[PDB]
Amino acid sequence: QGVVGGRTRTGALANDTQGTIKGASLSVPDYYIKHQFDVGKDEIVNSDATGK
Amino acid sequence: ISAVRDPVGTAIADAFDVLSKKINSVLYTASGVADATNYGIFGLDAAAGTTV
Amino acid sequence: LTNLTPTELLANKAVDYLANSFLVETPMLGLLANRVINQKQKAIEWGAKVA
Amino acid sequence: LTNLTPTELLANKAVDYLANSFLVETPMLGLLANRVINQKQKAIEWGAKVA
Repeated sequence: QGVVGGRTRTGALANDTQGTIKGASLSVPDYYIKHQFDVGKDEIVNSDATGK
Repeated sequence: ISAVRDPVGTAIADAFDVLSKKINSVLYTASGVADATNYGIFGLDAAAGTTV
Repeated sequence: LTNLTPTELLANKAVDYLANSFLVETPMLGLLANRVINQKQKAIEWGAKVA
Repeated sequence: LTNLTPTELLANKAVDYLANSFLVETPMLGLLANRVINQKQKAIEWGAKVA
């Protein structure tokens, strides 16, 4: 934040400091949370037919 | 962002929300002296007093 | 592309969100604020029965 | 008050122009281009009176 100063009405102008605003920057990562499975069609239709 | 698309606007807003902040702060502790600490105002600790 | 989009040509438009959440509570100022008196004179004169 | 305008938050507009002035000059291809024969067969057979 820009701090304030103080001068008498008939005092010097005396420029003071300003705040800082900055560019915060995150990024959606290149990296996936992933999970892949290879399932044969034989497993898919054999379990389906003979699934307890 | 809208803050940087108007640095004067946010400079007024920043100084003008910390003006109120410094004004609030000095209403408590401001010994009345017209300096860079007590800012001329008498507040309460110079109005009433610090100790018994 | 892997090389046909350099960083310097990607705008990266920002969310229109400025993040000043600074101390702005002025309750002591908040009290006795909407009743601030703006005098045309620099002095404040009032009496006080002290005895 | 340069500080309230960080460079990171300044999105310079770009001249919508690309310095893509490479060598597209192809006259060898140019002539004998509109007469490219798109054949449904892989081979080009033709007679030549060689004597």
